[PDB]
Amino acid sequence: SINQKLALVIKSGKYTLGYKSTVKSLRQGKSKLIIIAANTPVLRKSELEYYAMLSKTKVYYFQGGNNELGTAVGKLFRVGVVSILEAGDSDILTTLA
Amino acid sequence: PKKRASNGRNKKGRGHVKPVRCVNCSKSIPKDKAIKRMAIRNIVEAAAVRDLSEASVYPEYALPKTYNKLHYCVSCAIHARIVRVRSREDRKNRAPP
Amino acid sequence: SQVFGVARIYASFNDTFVHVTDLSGKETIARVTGGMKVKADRDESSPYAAMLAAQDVAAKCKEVGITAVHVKIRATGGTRTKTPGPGGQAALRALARSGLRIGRIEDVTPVPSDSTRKKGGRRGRRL
Amino acid sequence: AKRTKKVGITGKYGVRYGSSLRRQVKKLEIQQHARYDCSFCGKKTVKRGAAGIWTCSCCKKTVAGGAYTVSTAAAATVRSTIRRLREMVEA
Amino acid sequence: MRAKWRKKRTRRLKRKRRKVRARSK
Amino acid sequence: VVDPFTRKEWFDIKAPSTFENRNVGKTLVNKSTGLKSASDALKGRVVEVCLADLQGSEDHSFRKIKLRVDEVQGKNLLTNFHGMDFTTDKLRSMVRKWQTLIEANVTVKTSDDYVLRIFAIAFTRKQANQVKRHSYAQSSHIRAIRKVISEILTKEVQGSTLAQLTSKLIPEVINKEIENATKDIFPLQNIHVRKVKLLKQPKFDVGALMALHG
Amino acid sequence: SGRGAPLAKVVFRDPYKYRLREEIFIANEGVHTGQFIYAGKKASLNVGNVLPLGSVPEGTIVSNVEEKPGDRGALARASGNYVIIIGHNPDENKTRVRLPSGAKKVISSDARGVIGVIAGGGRVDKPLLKAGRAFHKYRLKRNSWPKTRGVAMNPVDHPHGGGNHQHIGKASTISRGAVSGQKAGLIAARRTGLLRGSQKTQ
RNA sequence: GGUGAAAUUCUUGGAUUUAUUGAAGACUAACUACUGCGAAAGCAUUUGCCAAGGACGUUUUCAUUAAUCAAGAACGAAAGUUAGGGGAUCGAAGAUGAUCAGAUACCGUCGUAGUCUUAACCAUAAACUAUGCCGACUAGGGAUCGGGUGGUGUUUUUUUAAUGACCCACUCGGCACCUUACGAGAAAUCAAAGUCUUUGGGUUCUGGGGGGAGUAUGGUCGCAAGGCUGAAACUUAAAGGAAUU
Ligand SMILES: [Mg+2]
Ligand SMILES: [Mg+2]
Ligand SMILES: [Mg+2]
Ligand SMILES: [Mg+2]
Ligand SMILES: [Mg+2]
Ligand SMILES: [Mg+2]
Ligand SMILES: [Mg+2]
Ligand SMILES: [Mg+2]
Ligand SMILES: [Mg+2]
Ligand SMILES: [Mg+2]
Ligand SMILES: [Mg+2]
Ligand SMILES: [Mg+2]
Ligand SMILES: [Mg+2]
Ligand SMILES: [Mg+2]
Ligand SMILES: [Mg+2]
Ligand SMILES: [Mg+2]
Ligand SMILES: [Mg+2]
Ligand SMILES: [Mg+2]
Ligand SMILES: [Mg+2]
Ligand SMILES: [Mg+2]
Ligand SMILES: [Mg+2]
Ligand SMILES: [Mg+2]
Ligand SMILES: [Mg+2]
Ligand SMILES: [Mg+2]
Ligand SMILES: [Mg+2]
Ligand SMILES: [Mg+2]
Ligand SMILES: [Zn+2]
Ligand SMILES: [Zn+2]
Repeated sequence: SINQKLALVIKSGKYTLGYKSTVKSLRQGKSKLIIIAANTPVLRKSELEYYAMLSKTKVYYFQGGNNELGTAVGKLFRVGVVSILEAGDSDILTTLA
Repeated sequence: PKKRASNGRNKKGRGHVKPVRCVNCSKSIPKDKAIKRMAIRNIVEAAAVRDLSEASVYPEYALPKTYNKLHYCVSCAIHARIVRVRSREDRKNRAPP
Repeated sequence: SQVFGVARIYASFNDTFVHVTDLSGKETIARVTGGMKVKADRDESSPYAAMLAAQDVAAKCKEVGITAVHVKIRATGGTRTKTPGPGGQAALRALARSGLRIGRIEDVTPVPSDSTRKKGGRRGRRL
Repeated sequence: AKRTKKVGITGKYGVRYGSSLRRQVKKLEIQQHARYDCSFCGKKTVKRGAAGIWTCSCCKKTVAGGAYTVSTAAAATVRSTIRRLREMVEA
Repeated sequence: MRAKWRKKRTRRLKRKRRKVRARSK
Repeated sequence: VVDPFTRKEWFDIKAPSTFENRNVGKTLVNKSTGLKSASDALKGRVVEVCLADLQGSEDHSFRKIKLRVDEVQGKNLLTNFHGMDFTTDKLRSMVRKWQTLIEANVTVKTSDDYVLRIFAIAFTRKQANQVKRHSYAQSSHIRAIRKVISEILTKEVQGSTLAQLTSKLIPEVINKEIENATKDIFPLQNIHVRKVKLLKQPKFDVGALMALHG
Repeated sequence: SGRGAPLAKVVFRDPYKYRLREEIFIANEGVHTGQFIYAGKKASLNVGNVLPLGSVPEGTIVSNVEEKPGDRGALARASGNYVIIIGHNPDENKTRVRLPSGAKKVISSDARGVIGVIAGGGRVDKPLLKAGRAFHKYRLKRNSWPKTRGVAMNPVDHPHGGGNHQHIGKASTISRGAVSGQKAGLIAARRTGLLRGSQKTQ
């Protein structure tokens, strides 16, 4: 699954959670993929999406609220966006995503 | 005392089967216990067959019958239809004829 | 060769219904039924009754123009006996025997994917 | 330390009005004080005040809803019906 | 008398002695 | 002292193109009296004629067809397609005990945007050396056959304007494509489409209706 | 105040002058602050929008519907109510709806409604429990509470007044043709008594 | 129209019928069987999603972790109860038409609750195989469901395979039937109800003549109806089972 690979990336690669840091990660060209929660307000989605393409970073719209994405990254708090800084032995960077 | 190893009809390993409504009196009766007969009989009868292909287009053309099942409610199945009674050891025999 | 029509015999018990309509249905002709040719209220379906009403039936059937007709025999159906009444086998006979023609008849007894609990309670009509 | 065996919030009414009236109230009363999940921001901070009006502690969004609960059953079916008929008029 | 009708019999009979005894609780 | 027989007008029914004969029969309506005349109020009817009478041979004894009547001109009311059924007896005669039944169906459109739902029935068959008396399938056979039947049926429809689907059904093309893909799963004697109903049709388009006429 | 349902303040632009123009809607359950509302013939079919009953498929559920086009909304305004579109007659462009009372009216297809139900539903399920709750209720509507029964008044006061026990004295079903000072009781009552059987008009 | 036969009823309101079409709720017909599955209740239209399971295959793993169980607990047909929805059907109640000496019924008409569903209760059925669970052993037969193994078996042709279904032998584990019976029983019957006066594998539960009576009383659970627990005084020579005539 898409969770299945996120769960790998969590356990073998590098990442960062939250909005301020993915932008620090977008500005430094570090993010290879950002994952946006369904209920994240559009304006933030827009701004991330804009910051994305300026970085030529790909964007996956996680079909799901922030409460769920926090679960998917294996965290007990809610997360609105994620930034894959290095994918581990997972292939999200180079699969149908 | 008991007077049938089947207690009635055809149910071992199940526990409950849906009932059917008798075709004569409409009494409910479990389908496993409900004396059944397929009704196959022509539309035309012993005499109307000759009168049929006489004043008819399409030489004899099909003679198609009507087919339906019947469900009896032992009370009814005994009143008219196929049991009437069997003796003690006549009871056992399940040969149709 | 001839001029077609639909018969659609509904021969339940306690009455029998023979009436011809256009091969399309929306236009009907010549209905008179089995409770119309006797007055006994227990002979309202007997073959001897549906016969006499088959005679009046084919009469207008030719007095209007149908020389041939297909039949669609039918019982009560629905949640009922599903089985043909007695005055159907008389009627089909006494309408082909009236010099009418017969082609490709079938059965149109309504038969459901069982539902709509029958009348008369789980213990049956006990008499 | 379990304080009441069945009255719960409804204990404020003491003995008055009759058990079956207080049961009916207690239900809608529990319905109508409770903290609900914000469909918009995620956190569970939709509270009520003025039946019909439900607003979120932070993100301060206000949703019209049921008199003592956020989504009334009917409204929710009406949603899916409106969904149903809308998609009927895109394809 | 049918066993079950004797069940209903004493069911009522209890509900009446149940009732009558309450005049005095 | 009325006898509307002295009053009603007559009419003769003509079938569409893709059959053998087009001359069907007669009908009674009314005098074309202004303010509810014999045209607009009716003739939007159907007729149930067995296609073995609409084609001629008796390898078509089952398979009733409904002909809806859509346009009228000068004692001549051409008809179009409205549905197809089976004779009650045929079905009643295919369903025998000791064998598995299998039914499937799908709602689907066409280029000529006639939405419809076709059906499909099929019964198991005994291998012609088989000793065990009943020969049932495996309920995963059953689910697969429906998938393939549903695979095969969805392609025929939305294949161009049910008038061609008409030309597709009449020669039983579908029936074998079923059985061909099927033989890898289970024997399955007695495969037919067995039914199709019509539920939504597009705007009249007086032009395209006269495509099957002449 | 004195209303079952919440209102919805919805500002539009004045197409003809540079200014904002605030309208007061009845909040349809599910609408929310910051939402965009779309009002027009060629508008889409979401909860909140306002659309002419002709432009909606049957089965649609609309509130605050006008009885004549443009009267700015008469039917189905109380908390929890709505009307259901149940067919169109495109020529004459009527639309048949079923009001909350069950009665089925047929109004113009240009009559407008707002997609959904009115908010605050189910308010009447909760017992008032006591005089004061009723008091504050009517304190904000009209001086209609509490109600003395005509049967505990003296005859000067009511058709039902007087007698040495409390009793109505004559049939309490009064006729339409009655006159002021006579109509108290069950006016025009065509049946009376406990309603056995199921309600809900065919 | 309905019935043994009738009648209460429906019919200028075009009934009943016919035709085209629409809406509502319920059900899943034929296929359905000495067929499958689940702890039991119970489970039968398609498709997607969600977790679950037995049997089997096994030169995998752990290594006594298990058997059966007072207390306690999960589930628990139908009806019935609370609050919403639903309310097609059939239909306790009630009202009728008949029948009857009577007829509070059987039969016919109407038809309230109900019947379906959501949230909650209720915990009982001839809830039946009237037959506790685990283990061992004791005797023949042919069908069948699932799994597996064996194949110069049949059938599908394409060019032969592979496949799939089919056939034959065997082996696990199912639901059942047949025939015998060493054996068992008061018998009817019974591969367990056998391997008991030649009386002992482990374990749980219940009964001790018939009424009184599942009543009285207390305790407890329940909104209620009622569930569980449950006496006695007194009375009585039978009550009962299976088979024969
Ligand atoms: Mg006996
Ligand atoms: Mg049974
Ligand atoms: Mg049972
Ligand atoms: Mg009735
Ligand atoms: Mg009898
Ligand atoms: Mg007192
Ligand atoms: Mg006042
Ligand atoms: Mg007062
Ligand atoms: Mg008052
Ligand atoms: Mg006074
Ligand atoms: Mg007066
Ligand atoms: Mg006065
Ligand atoms: Mg007075
Ligand atoms: Mg008084
Ligand atoms: Mg089915
Ligand atoms: Mg204790
Ligand atoms: Mg009802
Ligand atoms: Mg009565
Ligand atoms: Mg009487
Ligand atoms: Mg009575
Ligand atoms: Mg018990
Ligand atoms: Mg039993
Ligand atoms: Mg046994
Ligand atoms: Mg093999
Ligand atoms: Mg054996
Ligand atoms: Mg108590
Ligand atoms: Zn019967
Ligand atoms: Zn919020």
